[PDB]
Parts: sequence; C-alpha cells; structure tokens
Amino acid sequence: GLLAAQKARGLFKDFFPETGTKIELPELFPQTIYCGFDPTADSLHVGHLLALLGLFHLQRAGHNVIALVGGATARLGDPSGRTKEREALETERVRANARALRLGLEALAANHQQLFTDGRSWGSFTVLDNSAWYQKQHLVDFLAAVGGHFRMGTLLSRQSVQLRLKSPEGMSLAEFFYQVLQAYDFYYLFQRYGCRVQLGGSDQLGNIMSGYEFINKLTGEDVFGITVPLITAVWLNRDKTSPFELYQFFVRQPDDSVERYLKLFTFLPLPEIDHIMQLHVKEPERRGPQKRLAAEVTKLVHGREGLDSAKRCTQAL
Amino acid sequence: GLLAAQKARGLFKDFFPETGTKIELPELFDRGTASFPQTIYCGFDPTADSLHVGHLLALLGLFHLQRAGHNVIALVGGATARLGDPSGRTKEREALETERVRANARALRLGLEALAANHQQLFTDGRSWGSFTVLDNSAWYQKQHLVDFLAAVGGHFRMGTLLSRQSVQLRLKSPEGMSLAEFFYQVLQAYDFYYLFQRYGCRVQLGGSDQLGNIMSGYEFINKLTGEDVFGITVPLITAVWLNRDKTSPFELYQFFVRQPDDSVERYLKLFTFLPLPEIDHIMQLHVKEPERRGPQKRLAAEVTKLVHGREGLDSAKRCTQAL
Ligand SMILES: Nc1ncnc2c1ncn2[C@@H]1O[C@H](COS(=O)(=O)NC(=O)[C@@H](N)Cc2ccc(O)cc2)[C@@H](O)[C@H]1O
Ligand SMILES: Nc1ncnc2c1ncn2[C@@H]1O[C@H](COS(=O)(=O)NC(=O)[C@@H](N)Cc2ccc(O)cc2)[C@@H](O)[C@H]1O
Repeated sequence: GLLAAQKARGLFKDFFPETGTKIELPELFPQTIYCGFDPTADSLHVGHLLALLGLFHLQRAGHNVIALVGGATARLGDPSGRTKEREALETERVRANARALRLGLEALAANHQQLFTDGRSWGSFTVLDNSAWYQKQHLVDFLAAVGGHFRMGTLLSRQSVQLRLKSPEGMSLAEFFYQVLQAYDFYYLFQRYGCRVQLGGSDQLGNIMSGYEFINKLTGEDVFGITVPLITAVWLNRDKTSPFELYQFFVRQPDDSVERYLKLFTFLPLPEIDHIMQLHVKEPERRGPQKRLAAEVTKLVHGREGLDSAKRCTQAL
Repeated sequence: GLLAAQKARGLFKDFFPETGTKIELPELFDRGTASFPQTIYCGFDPTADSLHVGHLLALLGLFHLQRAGHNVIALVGGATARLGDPSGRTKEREALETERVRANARALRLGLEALAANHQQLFTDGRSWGSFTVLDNSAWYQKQHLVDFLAAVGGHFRMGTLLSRQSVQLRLKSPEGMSLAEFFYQVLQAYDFYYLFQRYGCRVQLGGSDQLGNIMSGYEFINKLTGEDVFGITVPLITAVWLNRDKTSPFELYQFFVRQPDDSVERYLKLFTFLPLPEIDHIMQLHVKEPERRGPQKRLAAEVTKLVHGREGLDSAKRCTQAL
C-alpha cells in the first residue's frame, strides 16, 4: 500500500493522531494533502525536497496535493526547532521570495510530470499562497471568530514551541501566534478543498497537531498529519547551486548513506534499489548507487538539460 | 496637587510609575512645570447598551482630571467588547453578536456624551476645564489586518511579560483555563494606549483596580518601543443599576444610593460626588445626631442623580421619593 510503501522507504516517518480517533489514516488511504513552505529564502533547498517528494508520491497514487507558499506566515517566522529568534524580514523581501517559491514549486512539478511519468492517472498539483486569505483577514474579526477555539494551555505546551518559549530571553507574541496561523491554514484548506491531511518534516509536528486538534474542535471531523524525516546550503535554484554542484552533493554521498538516500529521494522501486546495492558490492569502483542517486535528483530539479550539463561537467573533469 | 487631592477622596487609589522617570506624574499634571495640559483616557467596553454605577467611578476620575484643566478621552471599546476582558474573573464570557456590539457601542457613545453634558452644565466650579472626547477603538482596528498587526508589533510584545499579569496567571490556573482571545485582549488594550499616545500625546490611562494588569501591558509596550514614559491611575472597585434611563429609572438610581448603609455612605459621598471633604465631614456629623433624617444618603442620591439624569431626573426622583 501507498502509506505502507512510503513508511517502508522511510519517507513517511510517522502518522498522527496516534489514536486516529473515529478512523485512522490507513482507512482513507481522492483525498487532498497539503504541505506548507515558508519563503524565508528565494529558493527551496534539498531538505524541502523531501517534503515535496512526499507530496509527489501521494499525487502519483491519485491524490490531489497542495503546495502552500507561506507568504503571510514567513513574515512572522516559524519558531519550531529554533533556539534563537529569527532576524526580522522585510515584508517586501518576503513577498519577493514568495513569488520565487511559487515559480520554484511549479517548475519542480513540471519536471516531475514530464520526466517521471509512469502511465498512472495522477491527481492534481496546486500551489497556493496563504497571503491570499490573510490579506482579507482583519485582526479582531479573526480573533472573534476563532480565538475562543484555542486553549492557551495547549498552545503553551506544544513541544515545538518550548525551545523559544523557555529560552532566557523569551519568545515574542508573533513567534507564539505562528502555530495559530498554520492551524488556521489547515482549517481553511479543509473547508475549501476537503483537505484532511497535512504533511511536513518532523519539526512541524506541533504546528500540524494544533491544526488537526483545531479542526476536530470546530467540527467533529477527523483530519491527519504525516511527517517526513529531517535529513542533516544545497539549493534548488540554479543561481545559487548549479546543476553540477547539486549533482556533486549527491554523487559524493558515503556508501553507508547512499541506500537510504535512494529510497528517500527517488521514485526507484525498492526491488531496483536492492539490485543497485547488490551490484555495488560487486563493483565498488563504479559508484553505481551514487551515480544513480545523483542522476535522479538532478533530473527532477533541473530537467534533462541540467542532468546533461551535470554529467558532462563531472566527466570532463 | 491633583493626585494628592483625589488620593485624599479615595478616588485615585494608585498611580504608577512612582519614580524612576524623567518627570513624575504630579509635575506632568502641574500647570507650571513641564508640559500642560496632559491627555488621559479610560476605556469602557460596550458589553451592554448602557453604563452602570461601577463605570461611573472611572468616568468621575476623568471628570476630576478634566476639571483641573486636562484633556480627557472616553474610549468605547467597540472592537475589544467583541472579545471580552478576562480581568478579575474565572468564567469565560459568552461573546455577543457583532451587530449587537456595534449597537451597544453607539448607545455608549451617547451615554458618555450625556454625562459629560450634565457635568459641564450642572457642576461648573469657575475653573477653566479641559476637553472631553469620545472615541471608539473600532475606528483603528477596522483598518488593521491580522498579519500586518502581528508583523508590526508582534515582535515587541514578549510572552514573558504578557504571561506574568496576575489577572492572566489567575485564568491560566483556574480549572476552566483560558482562550487565545482572552489572552490577546490585553494586547489590544496595550495597543490602544500606544495608539492614543502617538496620535494624541496621551500619556496617562485611567481604570478601575482590575485594569492594573492591562494598563501595565500598555506601559511596558510603549516604554519598550519608544523609551517614553507613560502612566496609569486606578480607582477603587465598588459593588446592576444602569445609567440609561429606560433600563433603570432616575428614581431607581436615586434609590440605590439613598438606601446605602451608614457604614458606607461617607465613602460613597467622597467617591461619587464633587462635595469638598470638609463638607462631607460636617454631613456625617449631623447624621450621627439625627440618624433618622438620612442626610448623607439623600445628599449622595441627589448629587449622583443630577449628574446622571440632570435636574429633571432629580426632580422626578424627588417627586417619587416624597410620594412614598
Ligand atoms: N532538512 C530537512 N529535512 C527534511 N525536511 C525538511 C528539512 N528542512 C525542511 N523540511 C520540511 O520542509 C518544510 C520546511 O520549510 S519551512 O519553510 O522551513 N516550513 C515551514 O516553515 C512551515 N511552517 C511552513 C507552513 C506550513 C503550513 C502552513 O499552513 C503554513 C506555513 C517543512 O515540512 C519541513 O519539515
Ligand atoms: N464596580 C466597579 N467599580 C469601580 N470601577 C469599575 C466597576 N466596574 C467597572 N469599573 C471600571 O470601569 C471600566 C470597566 O468597564 S469595562 O467596560 O468593564 N472596562 C473594560 O473592560 C476595559 N478593558 C475597557 C478598555 C480599556 C482600555 C482600552 O484601550 C480598551 C478597552 C474599567 O475602568 C473598570 O475598572
């Protein structure tokens, strides 16, 4: 099964709520799944790709997926997993990054659709920007509508917010309110698109939790979250990281990690990865696993043209 | 000095910061030193379509400041009442409809201007008074988008100071807990202060003792952001009798005061009226000799009824009282 396969690959790390309450994810798995991306930079990087890949897998299986650009949330800054408060970002810069992210996400989905077809009937891929609905949201109207549905006790206790909340210098009201906006986003997408699932890296669990808890509080509806593992400077935009550098980053992965990366970053069937690995024991010199990993990812973010310059450049050298 | 006098009456129970400021509150109020006149505001939330006797004490505080030559603003919380102030309570108020709050706010603006009118026409004292203005915070919040607000001032409000307010610490402990909207309420009141300070040069906020925390959040936010000094003043909390004639008649209002117990009448005379303290003392001495006359109570009832309902209201009140 889809969930089963991704869990097996290691791409889907966990499913929530654990209780699953009324139902439980395996059961509803055309669903709509979304994942947000905050434009703190004018380019996505290799880590964000893992979350995007999670969406692609669901789309390939027939589900509709939404890649949300956080044009409004990036103005505040996600405190999840952070020790220090973020340097304030100019609104103008945030909107410029947002426009760039939207184009970046569409270019990736374009490469996906054109170079990784499998003849299956895929769901849709849509890029939205939360600033679309926040620019119409007035302060007090928002607080009067949904403010009573959030409990300070729950907000203050999220694990994701403890690093900043419990710091010696304290967290700002903006940092604290961030999770409310992400929770609202989930609720908004649930109401306008039937979105019942939100995917993100494990550092996003808290924000996702407040979202499904929020929605289950207003409606006895059940919605879920899926996290992807966090893998630990390599950008997806050619003007910051050329195809050659992106390719080299993957091609130089250690033998001990190369197999996990093939599972996480490519669409290659598990049985084929087994083959590439067994073939490797027999021919360490060819660096087959690494060459295959680099090719798949580079083709995904920079197309054939990019893959070609990438290989030709490495070969020449 | 204005502050000493009102402290003497028991009306201004507290004011702060006490020291550690370029110029202290007393000198800021002083006609001769530093600036003059100052601008002071007090917020009133239209959770009902009428003010009541408790709100009157806060209003009286403004009146006293206005009589000393300062400008006073009576703020109707058309936006804040949509949420509800959690201060001094353990129960989560059940919010009213936007439409209802809008109508209440309009009635309040009218009730406040009516009291101000009675004050200026019936309680002149020969001095040159400052102005009295009514504003509604919905005027600026209706132009505030959620994210623009959080981005603009969200970084200057610190969860630490916000979580520390006793009122807030009280609700977070209660078995019922606390909603996000009740928590955010103090941010709006704090912002209101900053906004009036910036636009009108308002440096003082007045409120009942339950407003201490909310006024403090204003002080912190303003100081943090501008390095400027602002102040708060609180009046005593007193123990529903409405100020709106069609909800509570002049006679009924009059009654609430005249039926007051001797053990409390003198305090009410000091808090609710403009009578000089020496006169209030004399009144209490005549009463100890002729308790039956209920002089203090009648004096108190007449003063307030006249301020709330004018001479016409007091006459009607007296007609009914005589009849009985
Ligand atoms: N190194 C990494 N490994 C794996 N996943 C990673 C990663 N670095 C980032 N990610 C994932 O990719 C996304 C991270 O990008 S982010 O722009 O840092 N994510 C965020 O800030 C989200 N709060 C954005 C958001 C989400 C939902 C909303 O409704 C609104 C905004 C998250 O899903 C994050 O978990
Ligand atoms: N029983 C009572 N005795 C003495 N004073 C009383 C009282 N009942 C109310 N008051 C005072 O008169 C006002 C009470 O009215 S209230 O509508 O309940 N006040 C509030 O809720 C404020 N938070 C309104 C507010 C204040 C400032 C703003 O910028 C915005 C709104 C406060 O100053 C309160 O302390």
